[PDB]
Amino acid sequence: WVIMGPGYNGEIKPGTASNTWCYPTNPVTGEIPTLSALDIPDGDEVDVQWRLV
Amino acid sequence: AEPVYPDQLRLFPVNREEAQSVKSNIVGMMGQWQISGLANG
Repeated sequence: WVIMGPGYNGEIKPGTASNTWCYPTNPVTGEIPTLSALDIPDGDEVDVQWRLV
Repeated sequence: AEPVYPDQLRLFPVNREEAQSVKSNIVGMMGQWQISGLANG
């Protein structure tokens, strides 16, 4: 199977080629990392918001 | 970063964000066409 580019409307048909798309043998996970929490000094709701922004 | 109370200010340390947080009070306490520095240029 081969895949054709624009102008061929992306048609996928049987064929042959030496340039092959290939997902690397060991791909990686693209998850968003999780960081440690940020500590705000104690106060009332508005003081905490002011310190945050 | 830290709250600033205008009654504690002294024209002899002051961040740009701190100066912008309390702006009208600082402007009112200085003379017209007066220029004074804050910090870091």
